[PDB]
Amino acid sequence: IPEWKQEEVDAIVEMIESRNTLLERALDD
Amino acid sequence: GVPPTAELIKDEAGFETGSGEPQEDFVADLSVDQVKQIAEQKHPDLLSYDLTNAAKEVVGTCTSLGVTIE
RNA sequence: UCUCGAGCCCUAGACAGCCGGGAGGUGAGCUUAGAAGCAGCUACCCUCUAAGAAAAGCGUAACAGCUUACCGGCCGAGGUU
Repeated sequence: IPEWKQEEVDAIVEMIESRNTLLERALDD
Repeated sequence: GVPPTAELIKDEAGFETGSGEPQEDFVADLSVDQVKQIAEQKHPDLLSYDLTNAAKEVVGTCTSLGVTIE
């Protein structure tokens, strides 16, 4: 459960509002 | 196109050489506005979008030569 | 080759391999006829960014060139000390 991975999932979700695995994770959110 | 940074500095500095050991031996100086001008002349050479960051790159070669800022 | 223990990494995709990326300011300054990642000395800073050293190793008279770090993909199960 690396922290940098969690910070990325957030950063992605942040741009979605305004790694492929991390993109999908964010989309699901 | 536009000449390199190392040179553009030595012009508005008045000095020709840098320093044998940077940040320990302050040779030249630079005001903020003077750096704003240099930030304009290298827009094509630099990757930064804002003039804010454009400055930071130029400001990133100075102190490593003994170029204090005020 | 067999057996037992400890730590760490892993389906938020690990270890390896293959593909792609390895960018700019800038060939950093100094020194030097020249030195541009890589003779030496000092520093080792910021941009774009998913990465990318003021360069870990070969290579050049010096560039080039070949890759290392670092990032991304393919793959898919354990891997590593």
